[PDB]
Amino acid sequence: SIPDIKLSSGHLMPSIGFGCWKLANATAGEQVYQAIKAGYRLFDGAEDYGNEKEVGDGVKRAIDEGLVKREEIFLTSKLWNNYHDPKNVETALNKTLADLKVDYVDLFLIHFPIAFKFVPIEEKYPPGFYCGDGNNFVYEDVPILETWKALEKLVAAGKIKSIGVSNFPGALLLDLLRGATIKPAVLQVEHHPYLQQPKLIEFAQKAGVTITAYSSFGPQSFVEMNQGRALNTPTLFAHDTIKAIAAKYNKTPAEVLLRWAAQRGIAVIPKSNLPERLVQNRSFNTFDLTKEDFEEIAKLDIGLRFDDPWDWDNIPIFV
Amino acid sequence: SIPDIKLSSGHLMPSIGFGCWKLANATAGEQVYQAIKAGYRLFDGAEDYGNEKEVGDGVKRAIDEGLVKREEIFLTSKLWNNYHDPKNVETALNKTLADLKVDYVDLFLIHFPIAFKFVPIEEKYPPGFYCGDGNNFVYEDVPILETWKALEKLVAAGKIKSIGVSNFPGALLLDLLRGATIKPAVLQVEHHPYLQQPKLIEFAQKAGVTITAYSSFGPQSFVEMNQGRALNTPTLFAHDTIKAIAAKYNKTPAEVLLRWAAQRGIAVIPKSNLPERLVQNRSFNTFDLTKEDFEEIAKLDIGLRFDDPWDWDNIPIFV
Ligand SMILES: NC(=O)c1ccc[n+]([C@@H]2O[C@H](COP(=O)([O-])OP(=O)(O)OC[C@H]3O[C@@H](n4cnc5c(N)ncnc54)[C@H](O)[C@@H]3O)[C@@H](O)[C@H]2O)c1
Ligand SMILES: NC(=O)c1ccc[n+]([C@@H]2O[C@H](COP(=O)([O-])OP(=O)(O)OC[C@H]3O[C@@H](n4cnc5c(N)ncnc54)[C@H](O)[C@@H]3O)[C@@H](O)[C@H]2O)c1
Repeated sequence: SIPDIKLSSGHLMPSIGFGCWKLANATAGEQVYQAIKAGYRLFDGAEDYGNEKEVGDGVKRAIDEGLVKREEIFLTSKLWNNYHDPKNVETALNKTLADLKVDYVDLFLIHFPIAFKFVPIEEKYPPGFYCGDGNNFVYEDVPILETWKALEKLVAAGKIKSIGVSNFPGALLLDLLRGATIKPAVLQVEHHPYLQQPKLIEFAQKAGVTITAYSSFGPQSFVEMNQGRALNTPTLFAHDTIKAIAAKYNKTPAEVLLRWAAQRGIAVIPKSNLPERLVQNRSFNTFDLTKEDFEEIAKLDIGLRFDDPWDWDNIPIFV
Repeated sequence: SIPDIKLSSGHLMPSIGFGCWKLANATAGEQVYQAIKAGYRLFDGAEDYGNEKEVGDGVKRAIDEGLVKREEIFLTSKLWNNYHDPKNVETALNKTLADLKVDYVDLFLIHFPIAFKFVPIEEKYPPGFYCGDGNNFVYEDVPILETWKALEKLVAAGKIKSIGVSNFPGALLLDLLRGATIKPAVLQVEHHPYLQQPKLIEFAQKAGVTITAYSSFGPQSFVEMNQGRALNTPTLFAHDTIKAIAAKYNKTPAEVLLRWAAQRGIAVIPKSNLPERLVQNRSFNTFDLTKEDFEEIAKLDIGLRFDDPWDWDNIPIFV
């Protein structure tokens, strides 16, 4: 039932996944197990999320029960910022493999086009914004391409099946494509009615790069983090344009918001933190939006970005 | 006096210059010669402007009459998109040198973070959007850093005093800073009240990069090219906010638009096509805008971009 998308690398990636950011450590395993029982097969995780050991427990538990085999589960992870230097890339990937308890991850992405100064894993893991000097941010001179080549070597070594990037603007992705032997199979960016970036999406899809949207419900996710910007933003669930389209097809606003992406070939990985949501978030491909619908939603685009490195330390990623 | 800006390369750069774009070949020489007579010292040129040979005639004549010495003239040039591949960098720079009839250029900029397929000089010069296959665009897989390194070597050979980039968004600039040995001394971008990109300016300036603004008069220059977008945009010269501020200080809208940038440490290179504009465009530093003025002008920022590769061939530079 859940459509697969064929990546430029030859492997299939489910179009509907399970988000693991801010997935509580104490219940991470159980939630992953339930998601697997509910039908999810792609798990979008990350070194920075700090819950890979658990995500691993969930997947292993399902595998041990015979519900699924390793090849049926699609595991996505992300290289955190302190590990861009080539000499530390495999190290970080190993930590990820050890925590997830597997021989390979299906998708590994450069989490951010930012290079924090390396912090040994034994000193602090996950490091988050720590750069080895108290609260200060510290960076290291590592061009993306260097990190990317380190990743290509790891694909040949069999530790990764497909590699990609996250939070990359158009210019950066274009340049990376000039030096890449293995083309980034995936581009994972914040995508929702308030931040549509139609041109970025067009370029990437045309280049054969698969788009995975994150924070498909816009401000919601950051509201849960008490972020001021998100709090001051009218929810997409209660937006007049969204409710209308929802009523028209007798669907829920949440279903329209996910369909809006899916129908354009964009993979989604919603955070389903309630049994009911687990079902809701993978059964929305039951209707089609019309051109008129898309034009109406396209109007909501105001370039409102909630996940912005500029907020951390004025990093110019999206300026 | 036109104050100078000490570049990170250590060399001084006139904070006000003479734009050479669209400067006709038949009169380019005379115009530059006159600008020199009127006090201008920086001349922003470009291989793509197709008039470097004439810009040289103007300076040579000024030198021959003893009006100035080579040391006193600041010549800026830009490496066009078909010459990114390293081996073509020195040939292109040389054609610029022979054309300008000088031994070195004070500033050489990567014109665009776009690498067009090389086209021999003798086949067409300047090539513009010509890529060697009729009207089709063809590109080269040459990462920015490859080109950048090619430029650094030329600085060592004493053929360029300072190097920099033009039309580089934030992410891309940050990534070059990681691979650059010689940091980009300059960043030249479209900059006017309709496209302020304040964060880009802030980041660049804090990284020690100098900002050179172009199209300081908004849609004006592109209105003189019959560009749809420019013609359907209220000129900054008539705009209520500028008009009011200009009236307040008994200055023309052009003086207000130029001071808006200069006061913020940004270099300007207006195109003075008339004897009076020539003078005025270099005598506007006679008043300061107030905090309130900046606040009012800041409201004009709608991120309206006139020079966009997206229009050429949907090149994702600014998306
Ligand atoms: N690479 C990155 O930079 C990055 C950044 C953010 C998120 N992600 C990934 O994408 C995932 C999804 O993004 P997100 O975590 O911000 O959350 P989201 O946007 O998917 O959902 C946010 C919130 O809305 C609620 N919600 C979910 N489904 C709902 C439904 N059907 N009805 C009503 N409310 C519902 C939940 O409370 C949830 O916490 C993450 O778990 C993570 O894996 C990646
Ligand atoms: N690197 C790049 O990508 C790039 C792109 C465009 C321009 N540039 C450079 O920067 C310069 C500025 O850009 P531009 O020439 O497009 O536009 P501009 O802002 O210099 O001026 C645009 C037009 O307004 C008029 N104008 C000039 N001074 C005036 C005054 N005092 N009062 C009223 N009208 C006036 C002229 O007719 C002129 O053609 C160029 O000459 C060129 O050297 C660089």
